[PDB]
Amino acid sequence: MQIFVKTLTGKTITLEVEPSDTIENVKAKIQDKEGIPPDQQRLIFAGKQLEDGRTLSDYNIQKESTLHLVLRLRGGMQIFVKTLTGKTITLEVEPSDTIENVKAKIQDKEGIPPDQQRLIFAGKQLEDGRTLSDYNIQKESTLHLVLRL
Amino acid sequence: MQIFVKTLTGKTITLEVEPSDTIENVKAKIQDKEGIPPDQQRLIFAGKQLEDGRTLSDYNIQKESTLHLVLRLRGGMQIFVKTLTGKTITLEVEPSDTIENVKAKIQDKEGIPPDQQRLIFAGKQLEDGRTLSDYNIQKESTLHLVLRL
Repeated sequence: MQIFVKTLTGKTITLEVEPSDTIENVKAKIQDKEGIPPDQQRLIFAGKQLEDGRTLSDYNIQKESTLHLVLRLRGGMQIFVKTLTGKTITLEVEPSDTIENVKAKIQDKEGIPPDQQRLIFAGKQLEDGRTLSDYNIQKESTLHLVLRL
Repeated sequence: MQIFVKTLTGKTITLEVEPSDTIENVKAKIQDKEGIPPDQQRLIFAGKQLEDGRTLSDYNIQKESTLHLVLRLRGGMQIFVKTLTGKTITLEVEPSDTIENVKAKIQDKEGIPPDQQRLIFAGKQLEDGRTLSDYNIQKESTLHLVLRL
């Protein structure tokens, strides 16, 4: 099926897709066609930011559906949140951001409830009320992300 | 004097301006050329989101400087911070951001050290560690900034 991805300037990317294709697959196509890194890409449909792990069918995206592409600026501090599946999530953050706030971003991006998230850094399970600075988390530091068992 | 406004797809818009032109006036020009409503526009320069009620000269924007045009956001909410002169600081923020983080953002936008900042909302001094939601701070709430030597 054919779908359209539009920037908020009206710049359009037309994609050949399958209902079982994932949002991550779509970002890969956008990178190959437009040269936009997947990390900068934010896809929106029906007012929701679309999670990489989900399929187009999961979001009820169908023939001739129009998705919105919002792009994230780099700017200052980035950190990596890394799964043991080998997925590396880039987050734009600030030193005074709390772990609670980071998990809220992960919930938005990946659909994981904050209470199910375990972030690990320096061998420690990170607590929600502390800042990145409190934990000495620096530019391009990596946090391990695993689920509660 | 001309300036550039660039989207993250690389589309560049060239504007005629004077140094006393306001950010609001720049957004209006962007709407005239691109059709993007000012409220969805976010202009980034020197690592800061630019305030509508300020001039180009206020930000040391010079001939053929480039501004980043980030579109809509998506995301959370705007709050206002009133200075002693009645001057408004507009911040993009999330419910789980802490007061400590709000002070950090004020530093980023105004160059005021966090240790010299006190924030007040509904007649109370706000603790650094608590979140905006914890203080019942919602969309377009106005905070008061009080500074100390």
